[PDB]
Amino acid sequence: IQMTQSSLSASVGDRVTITCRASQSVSSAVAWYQQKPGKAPKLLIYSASSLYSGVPSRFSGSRSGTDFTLTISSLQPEDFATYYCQQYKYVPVTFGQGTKVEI
Amino acid sequence: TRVFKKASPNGKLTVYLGKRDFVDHIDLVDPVDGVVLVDPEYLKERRVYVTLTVAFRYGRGLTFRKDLFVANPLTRLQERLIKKLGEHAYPFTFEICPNLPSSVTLQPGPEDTGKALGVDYEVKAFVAENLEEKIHKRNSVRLVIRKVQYAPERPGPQPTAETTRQFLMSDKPLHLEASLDKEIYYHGEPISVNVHVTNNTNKTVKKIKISVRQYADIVLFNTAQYKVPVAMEEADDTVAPSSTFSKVYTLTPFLANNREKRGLALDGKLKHEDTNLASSTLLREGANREILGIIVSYKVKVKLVVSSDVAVELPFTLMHPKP
Amino acid sequence: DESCTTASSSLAKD
Amino acid sequence: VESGGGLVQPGGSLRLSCAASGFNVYSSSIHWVRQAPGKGLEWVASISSYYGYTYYADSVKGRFTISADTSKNTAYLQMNSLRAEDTAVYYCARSRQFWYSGLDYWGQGTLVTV
Amino acid sequence: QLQESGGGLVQAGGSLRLSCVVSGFFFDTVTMAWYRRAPGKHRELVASATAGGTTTYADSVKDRFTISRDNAKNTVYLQMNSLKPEDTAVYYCNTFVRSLSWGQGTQVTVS
Amino acid sequence: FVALYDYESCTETDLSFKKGERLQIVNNTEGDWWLAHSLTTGQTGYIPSNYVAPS
Repeated sequence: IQMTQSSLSASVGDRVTITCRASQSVSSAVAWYQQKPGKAPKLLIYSASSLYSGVPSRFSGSRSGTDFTLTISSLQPEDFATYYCQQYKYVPVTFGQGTKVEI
Repeated sequence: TRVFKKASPNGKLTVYLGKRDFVDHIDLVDPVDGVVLVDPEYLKERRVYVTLTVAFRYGRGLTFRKDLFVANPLTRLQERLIKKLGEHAYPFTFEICPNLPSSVTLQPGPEDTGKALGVDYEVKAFVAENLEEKIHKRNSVRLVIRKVQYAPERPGPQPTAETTRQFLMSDKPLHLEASLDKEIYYHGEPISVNVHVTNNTNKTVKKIKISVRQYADIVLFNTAQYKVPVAMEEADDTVAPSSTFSKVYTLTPFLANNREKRGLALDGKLKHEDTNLASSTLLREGANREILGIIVSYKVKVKLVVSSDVAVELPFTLMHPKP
Repeated sequence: DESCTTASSSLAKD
Repeated sequence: VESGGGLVQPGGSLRLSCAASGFNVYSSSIHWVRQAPGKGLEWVASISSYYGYTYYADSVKGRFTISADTSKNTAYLQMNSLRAEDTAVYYCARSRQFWYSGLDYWGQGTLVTV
Repeated sequence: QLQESGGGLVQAGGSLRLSCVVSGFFFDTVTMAWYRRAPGKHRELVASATAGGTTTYADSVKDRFTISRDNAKNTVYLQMNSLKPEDTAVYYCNTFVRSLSWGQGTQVTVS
Repeated sequence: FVALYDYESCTETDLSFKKGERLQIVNNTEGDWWLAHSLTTGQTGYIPSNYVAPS
């Protein structure tokens, strides 16, 4: 089992899209983690576009079969970290490569 | 949104279901809704029958079951499913009366290999010219669902109990007061049993035994009330006559040390998977105990031992929070 | 014949 | 908060010590994680105190042996026989362990390079 | 598992022929259907071929489509002749009951 | 004629009983679920098959 998700533009006030395509019938059991450089992970989404209690409505998720999408509804200078897409259905829990944000 | 789906080995049938976890509210239970997609070739002979059955399995077929029968009010899910599929998506819908029990499976013994021992919910669909011509299983579909409950949002008062008893020859009774920090404890959360004891009797506590005892009964079977220890803890704290003690023990029921137990009720399994300890059972009416089902309740037992023995028991709620 | 494996399918959000 | 390991010749064993207060070691599921500099996060080990199972990435099955103390709320990643490819930052996790595997709690990550 | 053939860029005024190959036991006495998926929407049902060889259509168009079903070679044929811009979609194949593992489809694009 | 268990139903057409005896039927059913009448209870409705015992 493996999942594939590199560099986004940092133009403020925009809506960006990142895809993390699976390779199996993962059944949407996907959570997106995010950690600022030097700190431990902080999850934002789990399952299908379920935002974390500690983040605004700015973040969002999506789903299409075995294709997943995270989308920032409006870029604000709060977040320019790396996003890690993780599945939890198979005992070898796996992560995506992760993408940073730099214009 | 995603909708569950199962196929048939013949290739002439398909069953859809919105969810396999039907939340059981106190007054109304969620309806089972879906559409069966069938091949017109064998449909030309006879229409499709859909069966919802609830079965309880014990022993090592030995099974008592209720079979609701429907032979082929449209909710939004039904309308969406038919709109997507088309002409042959003949709808069906069952209504679950609240008195029916929830999904609970027992701990399988290492000496035996069975699928499960407990309540299960099933949805079936087949084609046959007559109701008795059940010859080919290859023409059917068998999908398993569950009914579950969640903890109420209004906790009760702080569970507290006490016993003042003079041990044999004694002057004034020993006062043991145990107070849990709430009534609704989530699964695995510590049970901070606040323990206070004072004494004037010549006796003294040598060991303090604190445990969580899971209580479960089989309503179908006569005189079937099973209790097994869970997370037993034996501390050696002592309180000599004329003292005063106070401590906050953090007990926690768990599965690792109790996996070898027999009959330890767990949450309902779909496949041959592993699940947590069983949740408690809710009901709002003065319901007569239904024939099928397993009622699960948890109590904390705090015991004192001296050179005689005394103990009090405190009940609490052990359920998952409402998502 | 043996049984099939429960899968899943997609319906519209609306 | 975590006290790492090091001050050893290469190839020498260590033992991590990660702490994160508040949670219960049983109800939470303690997961462990590694990220090599210039390499993405990859799972390494995980222990479910409530269940009693422990899972390792197949690379480090026979080299690592995880253990957590129930009464101390601490995780340890005992790396019996490392190599030079195990120099990385390691984060311990305390995840909801009921029909969910999100690692929605974390401690500090400490380098294991000497 | 099933696999499909055909698919590719087409221009209005022509025709395109599509076919599938089905493994297992899901072909001989079972009607075989085809489906099309609009971009971002759910799949639409196209046509059919029954066990006896005759056709029945769930299509809302029901114009200029030929379905050929092979009981021997393990294949099913669907034909497109009346190309319209609405045909611009990804076409898939499966049983009417969609029993087989819904796998990769084929893409047709016009104009 | 005889019921061995406790059964209650939330449907208007389904009878509910507490181990009833001597429920009226002219003979066995014509489908899967059975019909029954209780003199002491006084409602007529369908009951499931698995819960009828002989005279």
